[PDB]
Amino acid sequence: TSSMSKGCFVFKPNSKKRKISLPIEDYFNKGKNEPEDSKLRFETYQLIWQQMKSENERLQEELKNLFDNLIEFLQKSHSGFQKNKLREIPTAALVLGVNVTDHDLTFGSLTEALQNNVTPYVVSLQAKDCPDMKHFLQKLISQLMDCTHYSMDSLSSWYMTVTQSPPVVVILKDMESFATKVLQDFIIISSQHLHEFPLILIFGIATSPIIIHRLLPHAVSSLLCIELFQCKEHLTTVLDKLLLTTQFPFKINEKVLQVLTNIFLYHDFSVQNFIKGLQLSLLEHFYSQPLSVLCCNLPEAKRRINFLSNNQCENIRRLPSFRRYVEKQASEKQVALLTNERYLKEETQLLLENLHVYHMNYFLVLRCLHKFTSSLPKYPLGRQIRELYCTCLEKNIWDSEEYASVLQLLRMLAKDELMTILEKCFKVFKSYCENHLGSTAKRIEEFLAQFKFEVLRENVVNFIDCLVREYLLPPETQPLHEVVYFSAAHALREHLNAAPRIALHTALNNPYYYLKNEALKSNIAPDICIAYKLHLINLVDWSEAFATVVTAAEMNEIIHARFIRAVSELELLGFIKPTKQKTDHVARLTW
Amino acid sequence: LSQVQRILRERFCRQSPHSNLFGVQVQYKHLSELLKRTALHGESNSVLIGPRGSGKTMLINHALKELMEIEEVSENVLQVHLNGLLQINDKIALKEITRQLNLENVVGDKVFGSFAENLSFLLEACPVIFILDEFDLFAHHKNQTLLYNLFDISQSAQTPIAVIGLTCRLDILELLEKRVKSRFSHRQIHLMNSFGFPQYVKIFKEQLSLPAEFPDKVFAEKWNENVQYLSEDRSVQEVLQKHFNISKNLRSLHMLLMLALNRVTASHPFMTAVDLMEASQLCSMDSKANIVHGLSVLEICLIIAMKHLNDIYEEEPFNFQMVYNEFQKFVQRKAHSVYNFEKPVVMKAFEHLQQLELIKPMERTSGNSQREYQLMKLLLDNTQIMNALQKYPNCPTDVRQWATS
Amino acid sequence: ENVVLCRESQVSILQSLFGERHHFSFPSIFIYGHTASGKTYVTQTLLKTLELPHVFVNCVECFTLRLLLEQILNKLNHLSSTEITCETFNDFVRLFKQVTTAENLKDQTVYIVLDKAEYLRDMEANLLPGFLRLQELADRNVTVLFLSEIVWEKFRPNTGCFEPFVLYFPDYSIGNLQKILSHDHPPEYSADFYAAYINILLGVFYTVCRDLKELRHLAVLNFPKYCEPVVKGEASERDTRKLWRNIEPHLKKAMQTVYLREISSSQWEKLQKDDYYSKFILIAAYLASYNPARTDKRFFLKHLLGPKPFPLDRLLAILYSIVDSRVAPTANIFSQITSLVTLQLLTLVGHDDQLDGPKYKCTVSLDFIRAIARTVNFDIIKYLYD
Amino acid sequence: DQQTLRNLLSKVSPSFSAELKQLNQQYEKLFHKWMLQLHLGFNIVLYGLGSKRDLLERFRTTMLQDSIHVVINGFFPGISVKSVLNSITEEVLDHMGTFRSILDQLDWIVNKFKEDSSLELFLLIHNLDSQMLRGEKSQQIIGQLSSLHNIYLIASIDHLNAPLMWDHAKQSLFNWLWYETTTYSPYTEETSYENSLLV
Amino acid sequence: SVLEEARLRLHVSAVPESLPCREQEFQDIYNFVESKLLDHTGGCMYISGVPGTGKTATVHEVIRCLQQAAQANDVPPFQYIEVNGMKLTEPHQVYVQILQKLTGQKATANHAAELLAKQFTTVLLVDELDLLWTHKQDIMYNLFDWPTHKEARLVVLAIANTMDLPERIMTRMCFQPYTYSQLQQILRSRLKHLKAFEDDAIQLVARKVAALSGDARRCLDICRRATEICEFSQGLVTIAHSMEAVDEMFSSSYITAIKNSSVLEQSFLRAILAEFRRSGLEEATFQQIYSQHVALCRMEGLPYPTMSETMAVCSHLGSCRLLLVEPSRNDLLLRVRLNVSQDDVLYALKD
DNA sequence: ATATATATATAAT
DNA sequence: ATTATATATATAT
Ligand SMILES: Nc1ncnc2c1ncn2[C@@H]1O[C@H](COP(=O)(O)OP(=O)(O)OP(=O)(O)O)[C@@H](O)[C@H]1O
Ligand SMILES: Nc1ncnc2c1ncn2[C@@H]1O[C@H](COP(=O)(O)OP(=O)(O)OP(=O)(O)O)[C@@H](O)[C@H]1O
Ligand SMILES: [K+]
Ligand SMILES: [Mg+2]
Ligand SMILES: [Mg+2]
Ligand SMILES: [Mg+2]
Repeated sequence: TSSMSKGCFVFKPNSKKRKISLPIEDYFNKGKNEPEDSKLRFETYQLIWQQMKSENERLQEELKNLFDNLIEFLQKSHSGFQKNKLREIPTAALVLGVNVTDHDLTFGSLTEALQNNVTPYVVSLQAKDCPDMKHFLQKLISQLMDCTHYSMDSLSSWYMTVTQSPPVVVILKDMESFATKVLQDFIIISSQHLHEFPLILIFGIATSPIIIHRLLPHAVSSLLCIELFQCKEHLTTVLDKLLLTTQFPFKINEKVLQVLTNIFLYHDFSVQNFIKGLQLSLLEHFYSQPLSVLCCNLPEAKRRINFLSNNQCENIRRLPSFRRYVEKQASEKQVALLTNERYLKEETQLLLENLHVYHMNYFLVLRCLHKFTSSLPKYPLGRQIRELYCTCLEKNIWDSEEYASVLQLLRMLAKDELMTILEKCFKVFKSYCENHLGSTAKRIEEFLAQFKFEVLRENVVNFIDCLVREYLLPPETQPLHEVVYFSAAHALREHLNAAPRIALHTALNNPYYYLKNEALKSNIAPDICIAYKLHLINLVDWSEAFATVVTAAEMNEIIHARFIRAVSELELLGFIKPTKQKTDHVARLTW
Repeated sequence: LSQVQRILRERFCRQSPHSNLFGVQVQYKHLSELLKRTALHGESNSVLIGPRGSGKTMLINHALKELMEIEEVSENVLQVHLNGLLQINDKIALKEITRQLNLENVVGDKVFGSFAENLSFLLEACPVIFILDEFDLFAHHKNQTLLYNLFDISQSAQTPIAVIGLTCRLDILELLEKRVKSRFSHRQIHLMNSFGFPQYVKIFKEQLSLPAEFPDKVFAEKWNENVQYLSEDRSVQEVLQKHFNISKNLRSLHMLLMLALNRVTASHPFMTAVDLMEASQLCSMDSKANIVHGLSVLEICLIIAMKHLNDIYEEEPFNFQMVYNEFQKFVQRKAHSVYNFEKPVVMKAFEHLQQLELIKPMERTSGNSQREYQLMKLLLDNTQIMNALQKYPNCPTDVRQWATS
Repeated sequence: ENVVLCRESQVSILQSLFGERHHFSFPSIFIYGHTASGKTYVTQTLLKTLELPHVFVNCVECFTLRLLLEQILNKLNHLSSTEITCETFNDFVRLFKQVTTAENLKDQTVYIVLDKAEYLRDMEANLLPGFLRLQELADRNVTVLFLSEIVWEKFRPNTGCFEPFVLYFPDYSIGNLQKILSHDHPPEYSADFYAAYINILLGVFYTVCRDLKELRHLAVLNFPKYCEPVVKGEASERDTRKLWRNIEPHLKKAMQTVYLREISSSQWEKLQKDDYYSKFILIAAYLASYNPARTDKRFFLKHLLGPKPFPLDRLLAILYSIVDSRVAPTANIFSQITSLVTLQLLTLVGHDDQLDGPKYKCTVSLDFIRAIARTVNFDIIKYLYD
Repeated sequence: DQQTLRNLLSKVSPSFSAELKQLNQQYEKLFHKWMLQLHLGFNIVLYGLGSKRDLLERFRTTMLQDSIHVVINGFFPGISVKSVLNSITEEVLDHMGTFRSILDQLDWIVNKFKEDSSLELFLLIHNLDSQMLRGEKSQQIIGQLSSLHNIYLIASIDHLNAPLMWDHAKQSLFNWLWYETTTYSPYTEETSYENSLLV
Repeated sequence: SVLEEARLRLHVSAVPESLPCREQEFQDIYNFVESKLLDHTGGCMYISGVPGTGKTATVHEVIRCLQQAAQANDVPPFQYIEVNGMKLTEPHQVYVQILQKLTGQKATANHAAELLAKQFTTVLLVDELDLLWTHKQDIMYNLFDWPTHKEARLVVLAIANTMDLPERIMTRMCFQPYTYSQLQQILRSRLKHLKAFEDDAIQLVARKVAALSGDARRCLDICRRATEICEFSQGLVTIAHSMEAVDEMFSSSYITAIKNSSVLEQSFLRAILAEFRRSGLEEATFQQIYSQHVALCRMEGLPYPTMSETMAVCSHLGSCRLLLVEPSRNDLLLRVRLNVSQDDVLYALKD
């Protein structure tokens, strides 16, 4: 069924009437807690994810500055061909970043910008389907058609047919991948027919712009007109409009945040993998927590509280945050909450609004603190809004001693610098409306209205310290925080990046850890675990050493055939490669 | 004159039937006796004839012309020419035989099971002569099916057939298979150029001579005499000896005469010894020395460095970084401050040399390696380097001093 | 419209070899020369001048043997007077006699000039003998020209061919370059004003360039800089040492910048008118490729001849020795090594195995490593050599 | 010793049998989490010591009982990514033809998947670290298969250096979810072909 | 005249009705097929040998004598097929040819294979077994496997040139090359009743060809050309005419091509010989040969050679295959091997 | 559409 | 540089 002298084993449900399919979310229901809770959690997951994808793509759209220069260049170089040799082909060298994954949207976004403004014919080529000159031209003519042995005279005949004015734009996504031969051929043939075929080439370059010199020699690089165009800034904006806004209900803990930021800065810049990271965390949060249906918009969340199952009411009672909250109260209030589920329902609806109004209070004070912070030189806490968010979410900032040196530095600011700072801080309050901090907006305007400098300045310093003590506080000290929060640090970390080699290295050296049956404390091991530890290699002597060990642990030849299998198992793994200096001499681990 | 230029441009360029045969008489006899025997009787024979320019297409065309003048022959003989450069497959070759025998209407849409059945129906609808020009490329087909089917139909079938074979290969009977060899009558005709230099001098007079059917006789008399006076001159004989020392082929001589005639007009009616001397200089030109004269100054400075590398580290390939490092000592120490150019320009000078193919890759791998640090070999010999520097128009003084040292 | 300057004797060789229309010329001429010595220009103007029906074909353009044959066939059918299709070389020769038997073309010498002939050999083995012997094959009074930049002995096939008569277009000398450049004047200035500009321009630029195409382009761009002191009024046309002193240092920056195409010609016209783990692994391979294995133990535990291929087990050992922390061997850090390969900063050699194929090289320059080392505050110099 | 000896030599006793009989159920808990995460655009590779084919075949019997699934064995000596493409393009589509390219065939597969959402295919790969499938082009074909929405993939890698066959662009094509599944059963079927090539 | 009937007899196409010297094999093939035709049973045969033995003519005499026996009602009648491997365009076309020969219907090759498999007194003949080979070897295998079936009633005869062929497929009757006595018998046999040759010429031709190869066609062509060269000298065909003919068809023209060469190519060959003496290898780059050749042209007194002319000399010498050279796209790296032996070159250049 | 031969690319020697 | 395998096109079934 899976084993024959062939590599294809497909099974088909033909000749039986099972054409009806199984709908999705039937596999979501792995533990039977409530049947109807799961459907609502999957709906809330889908809604929150499509909102975060839309506000990702719109923000990436806004971060228009680059396209304005390129559209102007496209029109300017074609203004020469409008007038009318040895014309150089004008080319644009867009330096896209190391984030290879991000280029698809960046090249995808540029298509409709150019298609609406300057040209109607824009096409895309990739090296994967262009090995030679027959394939590089056949893909080009087909994409040109909708927007026989075809040649460059086929291109010129098509162009005269459909125009009877505009340039044709051809963009190469990955110039690293293209072969040297086809690039050198295409430039020369196109230049001699520039009179009846106007071509402008854009190259997607990933590395620094010296890659043009290596691939293209000087005899071809003078037939072009190279003009240059041009992740840290993109990540800070997308963190603000997905997590530092109150529009999205879902949040993440500091350790979940620490995992996702560390894969970005340390391994590889990729904002799409960050998008991948929170999408798993939203999936895992509505899976592990049953009462995570409350992680939605606040009028809907209070509506969800009204209609529940009785097990859900017991599930609310057993949160550690809830248990800490009932303990601090009076004697009578505890037996009021634990017994009657209706009295529990009204208390929870208050506490989710206490949860919600806090998060309206929280970030709109963090935004004001950054306006002080980014103004200050030497940047102690951090210069970015992502860095400042991390240090206060982990613990209260003033309880750390790093914030006191910030306060000492903040006292030493001149008159002019404070006028910039309190201008911006008042602007932040106006920007986010329906804010729950009214008296503060007035007094920041009163301090602006006031303009013995040193005595009023200390009030301006003591403005910010009391404000952040009121509102900046880590959410582990708030009840029912778990309804919109997720802290499974190792669960997210290993799923994104794990280490297969240490999974190999630990298991072979320590059989006991996955068979906790006194298999090792500091002979008796499975067959791969004996031959491994012997070497860390002539095969005759290596057979003897195994024959020494395994007979001690346990006309047969049982021991020799074990040495045959548990070395051929090992050479299937990345350890053993045979050589001719001896019968065997190899050491590929050395670690 | 117009008609003299017309006749010898047809004689030397578009090589034409002319009566003269030098030193191929017994060869002409064997070929003529064979085609006479095959054309008249039911006998069939096969021939493999000589290096390039040795008159292979000359000798057969005269023989078929001579045969065709027989009144009985011309009524009842059909010819088929096939060249080994045009028809590289048997499917292309089979189509030509139906077309040239004018049987393309006869065959029509009839389907034949085998290659031989197609050829059998053609022959059965009067002897037929096959001429197979440039034969050694027919013998590099897949299974030599056209070679076997022509010999087998000759050796067995009643229909008289001649297979004359024209090649340049002396080892021609080692590329054919065993079974075609057994059906091939091993009849070798050798048009090798077995004639001496005094015989070479006589041919020089005769090919550069106007025929006797020329109308204006008085110019034809003095033109023929003027050839006779120049043919005995010592001046023409030294350059005729140089070309005879290179090759005994007459096509090289027909190259020589056309360029000497190029300088004859109404203002210069008769040829001069200077004209044949000037004709010799153009054919004897050395190609690689001419290129080095036209290189840039900086491009000369690289190759002298590349010369200097192969005398120390002998027969070992070198890259650009081998070359640029050697160039740096000459600019900073040996010569002077000028020519201490930057690294991006010297790249162009190297990249222009490889475009001209004076330098060849030891291993060709595009994309695997950089523009620099690619192992490269000089294709220019040390003898051509020193001579070309002497004839360089304004070579700088210390650059030539570096070349010797 | 078009004039050939300092090409008189070579041209006279061409119309001498051509002769009158009924005469039979050479079957094949092979013209070889440098990057600009009037190969295209002289031949094309000379064929157009005499009204000889001729076809000019670029070989690089037609990358397929097929593409090249109808391109000759269609252009000749325009000359005599819909679409003729031929696949192999045999059908080309049969149809070529069919098109040439028209009344205008029955008694004339038809020419097929071919440009960029160094690519025709790569197409097919039997194409190059086919054109050289074309007059004997077609028997239609044909001459075929070969424009190329490579000498003839490289073109020669192994099995031999008809030999073409070899011409040479001689290089332009320093005076010969001067007369061509000082012909297309700018009308507003004098004739001797433009010649002195050419005199000083070839003063700097003859050493690195004898190409006509490059120097004419360099002559156009620096001409506004040369003629601005007389426009301002500081100098005059007879103040030559004023004019040459303004362009003197300006041209020694053109050679580094405009000549190497760093700053483009469009910019140069306007300029005078305006008046973490990835960072270690690349350092690790650079220590892997460019160091001997014998001294590996000395540097870590306690450039010419190019890269040397190294095993991955050497590579990972160096990486843990320079990062002053515990590093887990995660999937990403093994994924990050082959991200550099696809970005061409690294390259694998051999390709014997992939996961058990340890071979790689660090294909990047010295300067690119020293800034990344400076970024993370690491000293690449200390480990390279003593 | 000759390879024929092992077939009669089936008398080996596991020493710690009771405790390994406990880690099949605990990793059977993780079946439904995997079966969740396949549907939503992620992929699974199992990283560990032992032979993960036992847990993989245990996954098939429990879960994929009403689906058009495929099982790929890289440890088979005569296996290719060509074979992996041919299984789908002749049997899954019920098409009966040949294709000019591996790329053209891959395009016909991806376009036919894009046309219709009714198809769901499960691409099981027992061993992706075998030297036939080690190729960056083969992994590129598998990643262009894997990026779609209506196809699912479980994999297992045995090699010590196995992530060499994914760069940043391929770690984006496969949406990998990494799982510690270290059973201690020995490689039986896949060591069989390798036992031949030494003594 | 007298000689014209010698040309008529000596022609290869004039196969005799009774073949000399192949009578035992005729009887053995005849007994094998009569032991399989009369009892209506299916068998297989394989015949091999050198190409000049006379396989097709003898088996054609066999099939003719069975046809004559069939006309005389001695055996039950049989329909006959003959196919040759070289004549066919494609290896798979055997099935469509057997199909049209046996039945009126024509089809494609795989349909013909299925119809022939379902169909199986027919007497198959398959010459040239070598070219029907495929990497499947399906055609060869089912060619052997079809007649061995009670439904088939087929006898297969096979002809090939290597005797060790039908083992690699996973009886072998053999034909021997002719010797002195059989060949001399054949040569007298065709001219039994015409007084045109002397027997000394017959024995010299027979001895020479049987010493070299052992073929019949070679003998008939050397005798037919010997009659020609005798006809030039005008009778009787003497020893001198046949001695001139035998070295007009067996002598190699490599050395006489070396004799009539020009001065510089002979100097080039002497340079090759000297460079091989200096090195001792069979491999020498074009630079190494040219570095000796300039010294030779210096010492002889020729003008100094340019390398773009010596390249033409080397290409002309390679084109006639006196040398083995690479294609000239690389220059100064052309490693040359002498295609001819050093002793022949030293024999040709000495005079 | 299947199969095979030839051309070109990639890989191993 | 050559030879072997994979692949791309062309041709025959
Ligand atoms: N012995 C000779 N007698 C008369 N003319 C000769 C002789 N040798 C050479 N020629 C002339 O030299 C030319 C030889 O070239 P020809 O076209 O006859 O065929 P070829 O070049 O020898 O054959 P291939 O083209 O196959 O190499 C002819 O023009 C012929 O007139
Ligand atoms: N005698 C001349 N008079 C005027 N201009 C000339 C002359 N010769 C060449 N040129 C100019 O030089 C330029 C380049 O010449 P050409 O096109 O012949 O280069 P090329 O040698 O064909 O280039 P390549 O070597 O790359 O094929 C032409 O644009 C032409 O205008
Ligand atoms: K998936
Ligand atoms: Mg000829
Ligand atoms: Mg040109
Ligand atoms: Mg036979």
